[PDB]
Amino acid sequence: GECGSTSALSLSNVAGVFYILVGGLGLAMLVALIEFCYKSRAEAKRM
Amino acid sequence: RGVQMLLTTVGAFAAFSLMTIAVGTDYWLYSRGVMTHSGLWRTCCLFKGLCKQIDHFPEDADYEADTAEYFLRAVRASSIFPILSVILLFMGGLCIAASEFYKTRHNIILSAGIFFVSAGLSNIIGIIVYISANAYSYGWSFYFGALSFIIAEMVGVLAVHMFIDRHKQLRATAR
Amino acid sequence: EIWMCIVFAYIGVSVVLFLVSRFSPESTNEFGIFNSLWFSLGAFMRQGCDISPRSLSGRIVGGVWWFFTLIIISSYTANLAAFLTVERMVSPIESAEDLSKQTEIAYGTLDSGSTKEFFRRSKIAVFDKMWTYMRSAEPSVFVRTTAEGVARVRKSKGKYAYLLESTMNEYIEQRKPCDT
Amino acid sequence: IFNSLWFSLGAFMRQGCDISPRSLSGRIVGGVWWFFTLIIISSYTANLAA
Amino acid sequence: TYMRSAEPSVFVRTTAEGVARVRKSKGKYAYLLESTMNEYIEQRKPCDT
Repeated sequence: GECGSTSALSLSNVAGVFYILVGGLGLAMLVALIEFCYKSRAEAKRM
Repeated sequence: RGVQMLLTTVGAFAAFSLMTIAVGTDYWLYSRGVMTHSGLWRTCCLFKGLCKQIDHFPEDADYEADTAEYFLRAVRASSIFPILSVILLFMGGLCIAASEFYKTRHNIILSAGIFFVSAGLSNIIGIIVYISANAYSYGWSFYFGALSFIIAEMVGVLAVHMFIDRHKQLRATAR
Repeated sequence: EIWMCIVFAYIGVSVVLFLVSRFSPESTNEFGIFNSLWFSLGAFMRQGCDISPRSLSGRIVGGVWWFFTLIIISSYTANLAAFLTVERMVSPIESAEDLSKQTEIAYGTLDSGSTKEFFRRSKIAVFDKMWTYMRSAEPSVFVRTTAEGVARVRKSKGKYAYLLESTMNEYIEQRKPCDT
Repeated sequence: IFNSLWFSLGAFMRQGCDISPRSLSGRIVGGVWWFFTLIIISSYTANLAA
Repeated sequence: TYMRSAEPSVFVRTTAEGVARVRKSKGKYAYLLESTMNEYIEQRKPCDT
């Protein structure tokens, strides 16, 4: 036979959470800030 | 006071130019197939001393099951995210020098800080993408690129700090 | 290298939420960079909460941070224990049967001797199989002197084995560089 | 409902929170929830090794 | 019915033709054969089958 018959070390196999959830960070941040500048925008529009 | 302008400018030019340097060369220090340098576009060996475009993401010995090297390798290719980050950095400093005159106290400062910080964030994102794509060390300019993103984030902290301080002058003068 | 990325997400979240508390002024408790920074740190650790962000934006983002530290720390601890449990690497091969059941690590004796003739005349399926292997093995597993097998195995980086008398194996095993 | 949803969310997390149930009736629910998610993410850690 | 109608022809002349054919096929082609030869070759380099 020439084809025969452990301590795994994770490097980036779990990194997939990053470019999705970490993206969701700036996502909810940006969307939020839009909601805030809209709220204050209407507040200034109440004058 | 003016220290905010100092950290602003030195962070813009420093982190921006350092990011460009990260784009240039020194992306991965390793043994080639043999040793060579890396800049995500071409590799240059130590015969010894030649160069060749190393950005050959597609290789005709694999499985290509379902959008693994297509989505993953294609996304990592052409350095999509970091280019976007650097362009948004030039937009950042552009909104800084534009924010120098033409007061508009709230709009330009806040928007500039937002797009700048988010720009550094996207830079770190592209860093993660390249690290995943690497599937024996890295390049100096790469480390200076990540640290460039860090200092960019600090400059964003000082930026938004100066912004909300300007708001403190706004509501303060309102009283 | 993962740790650096982890800290990058740390400071990232810290700056983002620090903007959240800073923006839209009357102020909150996360208004300080030691509040966003420190509280993000204690958000990394399992240490008890100190300042609950009433901001719905900061709320969901913090939740994302528990998705982060929960899984990354969970894997750190679990896989960590999965590493310490393998404390010592036992010998992958220990008996001549193990030798007969593998071909990765070559093995042989002198080009002559009562051992060579012994395995030549042996009838044990293990010993006979090993003899058949060595007599046809390439390159030649046979040597002329003991030191030839000694240095051969030493340079073999564990890819070649040498069989000999027990006493000589003991003497060599009790001599520098003690690498056998 | 933000307090209930978000405190319930962090309650799902190992991390604690500032507010705490005192009605001695919903506090039961918080406790049994700690007991539930406890073994949930605990067993998740168990399989994570495998 | 498929194989006799398969274009191009899935038929080859020697076993090695099918071996290297599947090896270069990147798994996009299957070679149907006898168990013994499949086993022997499977016990041989580059151990890709």
